[PDB]
Amino acid sequence: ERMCGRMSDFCREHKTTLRYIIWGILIAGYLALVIAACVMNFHRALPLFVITVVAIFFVVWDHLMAKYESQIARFLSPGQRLLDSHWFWLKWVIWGCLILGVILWLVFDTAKLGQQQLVSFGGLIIYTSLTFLFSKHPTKVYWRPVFWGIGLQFLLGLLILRTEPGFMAFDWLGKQVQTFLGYSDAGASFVFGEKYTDHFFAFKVLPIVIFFSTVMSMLYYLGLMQWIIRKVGWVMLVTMGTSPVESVVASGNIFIGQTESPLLVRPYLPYVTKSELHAIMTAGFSTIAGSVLGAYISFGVSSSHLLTASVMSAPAALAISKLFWPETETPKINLKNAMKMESGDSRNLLEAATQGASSSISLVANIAVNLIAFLALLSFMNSALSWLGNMFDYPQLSFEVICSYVFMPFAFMMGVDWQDSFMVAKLIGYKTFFNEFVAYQQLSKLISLRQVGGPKFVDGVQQYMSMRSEAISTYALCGFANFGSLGIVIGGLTSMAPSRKRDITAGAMRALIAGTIACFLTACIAGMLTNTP
Amino acid sequence: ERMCGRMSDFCREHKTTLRYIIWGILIAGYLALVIAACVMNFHRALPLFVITVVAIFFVVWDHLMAKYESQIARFLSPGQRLLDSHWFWLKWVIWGCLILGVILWLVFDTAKLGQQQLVSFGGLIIYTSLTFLFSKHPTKVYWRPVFWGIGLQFLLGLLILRTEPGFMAFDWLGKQVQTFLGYSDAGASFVFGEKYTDHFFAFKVLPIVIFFSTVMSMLYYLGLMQWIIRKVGWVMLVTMGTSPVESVVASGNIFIGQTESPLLVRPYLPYVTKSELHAIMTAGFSTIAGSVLGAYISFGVSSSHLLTASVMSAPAALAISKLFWPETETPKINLKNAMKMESGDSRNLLEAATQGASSSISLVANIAVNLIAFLALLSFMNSALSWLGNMFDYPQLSFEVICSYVFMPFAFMMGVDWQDSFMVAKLIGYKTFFNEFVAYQQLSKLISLRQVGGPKFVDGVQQYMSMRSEAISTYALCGFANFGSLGIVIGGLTSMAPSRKRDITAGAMRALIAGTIACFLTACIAGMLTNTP
Amino acid sequence: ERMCGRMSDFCREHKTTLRYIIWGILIAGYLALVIAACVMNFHRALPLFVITVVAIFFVVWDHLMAKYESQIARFLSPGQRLLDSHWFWLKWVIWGCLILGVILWLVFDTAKLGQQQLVSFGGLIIYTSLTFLFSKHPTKVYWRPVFWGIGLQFLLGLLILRTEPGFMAFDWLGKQVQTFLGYSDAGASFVFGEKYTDHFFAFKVLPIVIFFSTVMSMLYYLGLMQWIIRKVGWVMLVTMGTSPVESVVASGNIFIGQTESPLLVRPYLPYVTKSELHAIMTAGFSTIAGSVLGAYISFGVSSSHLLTASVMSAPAALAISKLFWPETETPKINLKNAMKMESGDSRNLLEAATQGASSSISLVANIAVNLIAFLALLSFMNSALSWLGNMFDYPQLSFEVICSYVFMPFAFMMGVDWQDSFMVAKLIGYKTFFNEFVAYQQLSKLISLRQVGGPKFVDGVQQYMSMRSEAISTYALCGFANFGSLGIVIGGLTSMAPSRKRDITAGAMRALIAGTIACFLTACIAGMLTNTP
Ligand SMILES: N#C[C@@]1(c2ccc3c(N)ncnn23)O[C@H](CO)[C@@H](O)[C@H]1O
Repeated sequence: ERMCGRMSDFCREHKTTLRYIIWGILIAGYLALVIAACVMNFHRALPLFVITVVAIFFVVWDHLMAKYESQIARFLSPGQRLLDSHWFWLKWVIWGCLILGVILWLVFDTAKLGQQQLVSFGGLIIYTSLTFLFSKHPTKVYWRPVFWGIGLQFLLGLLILRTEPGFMAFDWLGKQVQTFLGYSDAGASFVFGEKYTDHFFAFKVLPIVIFFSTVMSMLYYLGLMQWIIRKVGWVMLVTMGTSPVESVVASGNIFIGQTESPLLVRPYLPYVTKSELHAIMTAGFSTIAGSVLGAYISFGVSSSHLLTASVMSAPAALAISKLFWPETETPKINLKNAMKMESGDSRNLLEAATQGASSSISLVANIAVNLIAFLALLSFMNSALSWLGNMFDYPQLSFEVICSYVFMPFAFMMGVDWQDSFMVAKLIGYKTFFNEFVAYQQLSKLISLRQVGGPKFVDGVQQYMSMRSEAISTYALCGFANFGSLGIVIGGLTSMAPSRKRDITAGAMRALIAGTIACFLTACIAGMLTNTP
Repeated sequence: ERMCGRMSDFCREHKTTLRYIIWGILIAGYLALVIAACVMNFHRALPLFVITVVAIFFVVWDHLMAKYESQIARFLSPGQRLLDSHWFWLKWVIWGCLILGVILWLVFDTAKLGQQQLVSFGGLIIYTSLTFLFSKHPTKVYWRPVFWGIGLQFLLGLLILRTEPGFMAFDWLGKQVQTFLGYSDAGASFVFGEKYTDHFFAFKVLPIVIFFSTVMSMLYYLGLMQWIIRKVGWVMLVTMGTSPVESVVASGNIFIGQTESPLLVRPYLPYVTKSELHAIMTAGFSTIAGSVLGAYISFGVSSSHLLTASVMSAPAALAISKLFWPETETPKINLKNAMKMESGDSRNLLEAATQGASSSISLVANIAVNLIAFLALLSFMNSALSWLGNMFDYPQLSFEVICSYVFMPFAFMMGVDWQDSFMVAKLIGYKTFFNEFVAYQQLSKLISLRQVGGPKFVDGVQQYMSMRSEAISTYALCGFANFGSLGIVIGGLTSMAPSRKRDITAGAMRALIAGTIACFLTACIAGMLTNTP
Repeated sequence: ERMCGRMSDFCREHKTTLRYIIWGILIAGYLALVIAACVMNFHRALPLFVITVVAIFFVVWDHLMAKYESQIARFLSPGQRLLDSHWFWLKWVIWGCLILGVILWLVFDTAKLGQQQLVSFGGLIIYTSLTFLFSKHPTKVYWRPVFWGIGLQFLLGLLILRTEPGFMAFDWLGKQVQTFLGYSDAGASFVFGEKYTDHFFAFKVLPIVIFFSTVMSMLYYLGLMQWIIRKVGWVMLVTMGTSPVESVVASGNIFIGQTESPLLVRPYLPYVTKSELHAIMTAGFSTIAGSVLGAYISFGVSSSHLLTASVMSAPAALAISKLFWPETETPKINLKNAMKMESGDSRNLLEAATQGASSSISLVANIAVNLIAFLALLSFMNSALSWLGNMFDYPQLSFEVICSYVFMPFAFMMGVDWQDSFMVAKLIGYKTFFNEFVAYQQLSKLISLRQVGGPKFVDGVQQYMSMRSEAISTYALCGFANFGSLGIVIGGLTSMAPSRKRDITAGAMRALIAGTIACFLTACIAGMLTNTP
């Protein structure tokens, strides 16, 4: 086998150049395809050219930052020194300018829009005051992260809701997801036949969850998700000054679920402080996964609003966590350790797809079993309350009626008008007690009722609410927080970090309340930026 | 934060009085609601008043027993001493009176009712004799528990089947469960659509199991189930003189499945004796779980009879366990240890509901798969026996035909008339060989056929049986005793108590036979108390 | 209890004779039934008589071989010595005779049949040459197993495809399975109602898998499967000279899935060599399981061809494993250790049935979820490729179009004609990239399209292929070899043998390629033996 030996020696001698040449040939072929498509027709091939240009730009940027980090840091250093030297007097000027800008924006936009947006701003202030008053360590509050998170939320709201470029970009991004969720019909029709639409939810919606889980697993294998998570987490860390671990987990929670987000920093969980653990739990409670976004879109909820709320939740979660439970210890983990995210054990893309598919079985089973149990309990409770109510000549007593009054003040502070606050209170109660699926189902019912165009009041009962109220409800309901998800979170986090069982249990309720408050703050900003039609 | 410190000091100083005052205010509000409902209309608010009165009575009784236990015991002591002093001669008088009462009841009721009830009594005697003859230690039999269990069964049968108060109470209780099982339709319609009735069993019956599991978990969290179990177990322990652990497990098995009832005494399992272990297994085999009651009621089986058999099974299970495998060791566990039941790790009611919901997944999956496999095996066996039978010009040979003859003597001793004994034998075989679900499905088929009113014989084949025979079959079929559950029972019990693997395996078959015999004894009593229409 | 003591003493004294007498009485009863059936009518009772005769013959044969092994070996020894003495010169005569026979068969059959069978033979030669060239140790090849496996495949093909007895036997065997898979409808109708056919795959096909899993578990409990596996494994071991462990695992893989076949030799896995491990993995990848045979038959794939491919795969798998990764170590395990197969922990037949039923839950769930995910990914990829293709005025670009050209050379070497090679390439790609379920679904689509009789070309697109091409595709697609199962295979094998994790990972890809090559070799033989209609 002399030929085999010679071939092996050749491969060993120049292994690096051979694979590099192969990759270069593949890249050249792709570029040739792109240029040929552009030559044949440019308007038709524009999106491919844009994607290629942005990919090349990001690759070059990443390479340059990796290679010239020290030089750039040294070049930036003198400016930082001068700014530190002049900061003692420049801070007052900067703060005064920011306050003046806030006042001018309020006076010239919010007052023009109407009273409800001013009420939204007041509700944001009140939620922040309430969070501060019931803080774990009111005297140890570091105010930089809170104001920076609120400012980042406000900037995102202005960019996405008050500008044509951002509005078009997010409308397009939402429209793409609707196209993407339709592909699961191919599998659903085969597995469940052409009559799979006879049982809409079980045989059409859950397959969307399965497909999205599979796609998320494939993306995680490809490493794009860690790239985006690192970008957003670095932005938050440099702006808000938060710890690398909590910043990374908050950025990840935008896409990944509550129970699978901490796995990004699993090795370092035992050494985190109490504040970081509370922030991790708050971020988990304040966002929704990407697996269960197609399910919400299928009901009829706006995709653009869901994406915007998911993006805005992370800074809100971090700010509310820092205000509610400020840091009183020294963080141990560093940026390099936090940013490295151990990828899963998948040998190839198809194995990653199969692993993502397999994991969805438990998720889709629980999603249906919990819904069955909660809807049965709701029907039983409504019947029991009607039975009790009839003894006072009030057989209309129900869970919805009680929620309409208990949670109305929370909806009013978010900027919902008086009439629609009682309807939003019912959704708030549904989310708080059972889960977000039950609340989004009712929200989709109301959206469809409005879109039909029928009478708004029948026998004195309001049938649907305004579109701004619907948007505010969508922002408020975008989370994983409910009184029934505390046990699974505690169990999973203890399983990842058994030594920290005592600490995990202590802050879980505060993290859940912080998540709800962060969702309400995002809803407050959305309400204060939207206009009354 | 001086105000925060002062508030914390105030809370710490008088924590006990603050929560007590809050609870008192809640109780006062509830009482105000009840009295207002009664004032506005009394006949309409009667059940609420009754529930409040019984709850207050039980709370006061429990408090008094807890506080004045020593005083009551001391007050009772002299009477016990006098009774012990005179017992050597009073025992013959008491036993003679009981025997005379039994004879008088037989002569003046059973003979009047007909021959079949005398046959039921003879079958009860024969089953007890057979249990004694094949006993593990025939010379070590303690006869108090056997006679006390039989007497308690007879008293329960007289109270429930032969008196208007008990009959009305149990009919009402059964009717309430039928209303309760309808609530799962709310979840079933949403998850599976409005066409969920196109697949009746999978999309309507199993959700009832899920909802019942959720409700049972919520009740166990609330602690009412332990209260009722403790009451019934104390009654049995004081009457039959059984060990606290076995009494508690028998009482619990009325509501809880065989595989979860032992969890009530999990810490003390390693120290139980062989007789207690056999009694635990017999009780598990002799009763059903509350989660599957809804499916049986949905098939069409009488709810009142199911509840009565479930209640009567526990004393029968304990008596048959004690007779078949009497105690030859010294029990180690005491009443206080047996009665304390470590509750689950649920932080709030909604978490308990979600945990109950999640557990039901495997239950329903196993039920569906087992039914599919058993029905396919039944069809294959029937086809194979028809193929074999045709070689003797008897192509009618089938599993049902063989069962009609093999198990007919067991049905006849239970008091079923000659014609219907062969039909009950088929149900007995179905239960013995596959499970109680198929036997109850066939029983529901027969009940529906009778209720239609069609011809009783078509081409010489009997289509349905009498209602007394149906009741006797319902009593006989109430149990999880089948050859296929021996493996799972042994696995679960060994998992709870690994050290006792050798002992668990030894008595499992005897416990299964004891459970079947206990079910047959309950059927015998039901038959001897029912009348021929 | 003197009577009980005497009975126990009697039972202990003559335990062996009592059970032997009972078994003899049962056997006498069975023989009486058989003889009576034969007397009443012989033609009607013929199959029962045949089954009884074959069972008696096999029992007597097994007893004689067990009892007289040493005597038979000694009697055979002198002939072996003479053959060894004369082998140095007789080997050339034997090899020349075999080569002449091969040449004569080629010239007088293959040339007559047509060019395509000669191309199949050339493809077999090319596949063997390619396997040799890329071998792990090309200089350590032991050529006995390769030639013996190829000869055994050729003999099986001649017996089953070129003789009336074998053809009738295998057609009958396939027809029996079609009858057997119909029994699951009894359970499916009850669990899913009479409308279970509204969702054909989920509510009719998976229950077949459940029933087949249950039947396989019952057979494994009964010990017939080990009997057959031992017979086939001894045949392969004596002919090919393979190690006992690899022979036993290859024989078992004919009926058992890749993930459960190694459990037959679980205790001895840690001491196997690298070559044996590679052979185990190749055998697992080169065959299908009996649980999924029913689904494939339900789709419309020929049952006889599936059975023949499953039988032929084992020698092909072993030969390709030995050629690709030859043995360079000393095997430690012996025949006696390999042949003993520790049975499962099932106390009775019904418990075995329930355990087989329970295991099927994850199998069917994973099948359904993987199918949904793969079909959704296929639809998304087809849409993306159409979007990319339209930029070159070729919107017809698709995954199928690319596969039709990428894998066409593999199909052509198997003997498929030029036109149908492109269609077989699509099925090859489907199997390689997602699984064998989708490829078989497409094959059933094509088979139905051919069986309808419509036009073969519509607008220049071929609709269906010849029946010989369908048979070759059926042979080629019989295997669990796909990129997505590498992870689960490695995980399961490491779980069984944690110490061998490093060795398991190294050879998994080579074992998958060897399995694919073995499937292609079986397809090559099937093509070279079939005729063009
Ligand atoms: N279980 C679950 C959940 C869910 C949805 C999506 C996920 C996910 N990606 N990872 C873990 N959980 N998860 O369903 C409820 C309603 O949507 C929620 O409260 C979650 O508890």
